[PDB]
Amino acid sequence: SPIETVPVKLKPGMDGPKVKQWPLTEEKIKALVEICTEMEKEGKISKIGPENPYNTPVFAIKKSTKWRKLVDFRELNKRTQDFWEVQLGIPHPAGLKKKKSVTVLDVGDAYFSVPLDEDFRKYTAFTIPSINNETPGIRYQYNVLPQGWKGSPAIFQSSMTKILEPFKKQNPDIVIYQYMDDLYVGSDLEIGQHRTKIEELRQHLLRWGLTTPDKKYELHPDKWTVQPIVLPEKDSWTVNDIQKLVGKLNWASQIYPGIKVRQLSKLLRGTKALTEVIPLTEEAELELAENREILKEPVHGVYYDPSKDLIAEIQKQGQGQWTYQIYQEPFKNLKTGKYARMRGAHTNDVKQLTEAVQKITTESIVIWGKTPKFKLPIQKETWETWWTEYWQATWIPEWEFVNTPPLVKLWYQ
Amino acid sequence: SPIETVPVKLKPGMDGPKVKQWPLTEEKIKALVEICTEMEKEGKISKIGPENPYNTPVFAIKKKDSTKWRKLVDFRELNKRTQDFWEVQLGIPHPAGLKKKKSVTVLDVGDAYFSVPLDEDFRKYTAFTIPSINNETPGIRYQYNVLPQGWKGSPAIFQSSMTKILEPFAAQNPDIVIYQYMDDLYVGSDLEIGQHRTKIEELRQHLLRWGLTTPDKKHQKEPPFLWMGYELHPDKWTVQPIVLPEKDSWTVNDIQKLVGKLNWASQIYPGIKVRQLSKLLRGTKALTEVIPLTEEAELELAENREILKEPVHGVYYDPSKDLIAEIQKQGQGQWTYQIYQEPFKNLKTGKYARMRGAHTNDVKQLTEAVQKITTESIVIWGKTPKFKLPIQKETWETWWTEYWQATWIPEWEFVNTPPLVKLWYQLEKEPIVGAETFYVDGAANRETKLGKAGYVTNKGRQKVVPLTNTTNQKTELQAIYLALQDSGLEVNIVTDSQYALGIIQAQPDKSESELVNQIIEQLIKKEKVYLAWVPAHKGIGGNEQV
Ligand SMILES: N#Cc1cc2c(Oc3ccc(F)cc3OCCn3ccc(=O)[nH]c3=O)cc(F)cn2c1
Repeated sequence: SPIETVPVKLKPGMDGPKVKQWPLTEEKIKALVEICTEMEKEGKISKIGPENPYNTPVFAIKKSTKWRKLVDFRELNKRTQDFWEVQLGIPHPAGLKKKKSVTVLDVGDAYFSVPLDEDFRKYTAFTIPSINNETPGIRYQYNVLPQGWKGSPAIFQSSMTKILEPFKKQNPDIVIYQYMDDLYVGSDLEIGQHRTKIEELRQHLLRWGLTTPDKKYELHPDKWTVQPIVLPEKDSWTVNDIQKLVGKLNWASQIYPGIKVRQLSKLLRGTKALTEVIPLTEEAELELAENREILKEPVHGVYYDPSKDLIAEIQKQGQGQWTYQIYQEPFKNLKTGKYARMRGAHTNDVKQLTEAVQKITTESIVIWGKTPKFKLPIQKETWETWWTEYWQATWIPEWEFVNTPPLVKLWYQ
Repeated sequence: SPIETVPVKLKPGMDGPKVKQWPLTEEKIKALVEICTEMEKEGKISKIGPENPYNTPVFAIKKKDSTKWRKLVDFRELNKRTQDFWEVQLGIPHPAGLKKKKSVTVLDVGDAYFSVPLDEDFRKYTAFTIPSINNETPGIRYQYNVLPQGWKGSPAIFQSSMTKILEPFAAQNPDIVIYQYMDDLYVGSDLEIGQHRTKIEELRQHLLRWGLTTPDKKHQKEPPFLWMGYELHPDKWTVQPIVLPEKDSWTVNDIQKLVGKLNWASQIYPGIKVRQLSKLLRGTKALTEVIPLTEEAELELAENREILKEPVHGVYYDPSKDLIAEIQKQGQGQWTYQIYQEPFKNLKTGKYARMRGAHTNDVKQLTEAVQKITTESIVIWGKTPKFKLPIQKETWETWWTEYWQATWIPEWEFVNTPPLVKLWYQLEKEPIVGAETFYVDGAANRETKLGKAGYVTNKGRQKVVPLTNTTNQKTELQAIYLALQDSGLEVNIVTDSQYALGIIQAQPDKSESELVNQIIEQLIKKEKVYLAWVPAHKGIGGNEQV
């Protein structure tokens, strides 16, 4: 106890989180018991009685070949951080998304030193489940700053600034942003000098008592932009190809209202066979090429509204390819991309969507400083079973599950 | 006193109950003093003075064999004001997840709640007064020194107390297994029957040292073990005998009880179906309305009676043996499965019916069934089973590659047991060269409910059929069905409806709509079908009428 605990107070008129515990594998339950038993000896967590009605989910991820414990503090965050982002919030630099290389460093070990406010410890309660409802479960609560809770970096913020101050003086062109458990370090240096300066920061933090398990994940934010909608270009065109072209250009009119399709729809008068090859007129080629360059320029009036939340839609494209869009209001995409994992006998759908969500969330953290809510194309119960299998991040974004994706599949590739 | 109390607070910004009671005649007043004095001697309650405390209504009532009275305190207003506690174990353990032990012992603790003390700084809120006949004689005030019967935090505190009491015993006896459930204890071990009886007696004397009584008379229970509607035999488990009543008139209440026993019997009795009887309960508008039966419901109930006629049992879990699950289709959007480790012995069975939506194919329903079994296995056994599925590998590999959603199925081997699961038709990905192109369209007036559906082909063939009592969605599906009727084995269809296309591209196998079913039949009878889409009012090649 270096200094008296920072008093944590929830927003007035709101009770703590009471979330259910999803059933876990016997393998995962045994891992959590070993971790929590060690955390109990080291004074981090302590068992609680029945007068603690709150609960918070706890899972087991693979960090590596050893088990790592991940807590779903999403509900406690919205019950504390929404009032704590105003009080001890961390500002987000808008220049981090402009560097050439951004490395992520896990600094979640620092919170294990700071004590947690005794009155607030009852809200960090979590339960290790039992198989077949044999025992009522093992209920712990946190005595130190817990990982995954957004209040721990806000409390440790002043401590983090002091440690990073000498490094910032030696490197005034390096951007360092902290999000919960991760230290985003971006620079414009060469790849060799970047990893050298990253190692210097690793050795700098390590010699100040801040251990970071990264003894052998870099990004490049200058390549993250709204991808342009490409129109197919074939040597010849048939009735069916022009139908898919006008239908796609009509859907694009909701985004670019300066698109005309009267000359493309006049090339086919009607009652023609689908496989009938139809050459284009000059005004059809003029209207086509005119609608190509207007589709290769970004939209007008598309800005980020901090008051509104971020929304990310993902859709399956097959052959290990996934496309996504990030917006706040419909058809106002702030950022679009396409995630692609190497196919083979080493991958499946759920693994690809999981890594895609983690890649999108990391991009949204760097660009805007907050995570989006995902509209996932997967069955709810299915995703809630296997999402921890391939999850490597230390945070958990919000998500909901959709069931009716239209013909958009072809329109976004 | 040796049992450490649990600190209980009132809800933030609240105060104890100040309700008072003056009814209940003089006959039961002295009948309640007979109980209050013996409870005061045992330290369960203590008289409190005129310190202006709180109060709570307390009632009295007899029962059958009236030699034993009953004191019933109504803590309804108090439970609204006390804090919230960690919820007691909601789900009971399932017998199919239990392991085989040579000996099993059951012990129920008498006066369980009155054996655990109450927090001292909270006992003042549980006060109550026995009314005297108002001859200006005052009322006798009491308050509880233990967990009150019917109080909000009594079950959760007693469970925490019982668990702590078992800790110094389970530490010296790791070979025996003690299950905990409400006021009962289910001890079991592989110890020899001689030393097992001694371990039970040692545990009884241990619990008695903390003030917990245990049946010394005989041994209380024998291997039948009627527990929570189950039969727990030393080498098998089954549900308690199911009784299906027979009536001429059936009400909504009885049909709810009927599907309740049927769903309960579906744990081990394989083949139970409840689709038709639940279709009767689709009408939520009633309490005791006489709902008439259907012909399909009477037949389905007759099939359930034939299954319940022959008793079938289940077995316990052996972790050394693998966990297997096998699924079969019943043909009405219903599915059935069995979880087992041995060929002739089942751990438990179950069924899955898709009552969500109206259009779905068998491959999707098979996936959702595997999901339900996967969750149930992680709950009951903590692992996931190996699946034997009646579906070719090329079948499922083609479906998930085409399906817009993300799916995942664990290690599964193909079992060749009809009816197998297979896509009955696949639409062409590219337009068919040399096939007649149908430009279909359907419209309807929502007020008159009289629409029309037709088509125009590239060969100069046109047709318009009038429709009565339909909607715009029905006409658009009717227009596509009309093209399939009047076309060869290869046909190209072009529609302007995003609705009718999404229903077809889902490739469903069955549906309640006979129109969609006949569309499915046409799509199977064809050889190659390519269905394209164009915007509704762009005048590309579509001809529509208003
Ligand atoms: N009434 C009641 C009652 C008793 C139990 C219960 O007892 C058990 C405790 C520990 C164990 F390792 C196995 C147990 O039961 C397996 C079945 N069994 C029965 C008799 C026999 O001789 N052998 C045998 O295997 C477990 C539970 F979850 C609920 N219970 C309700």
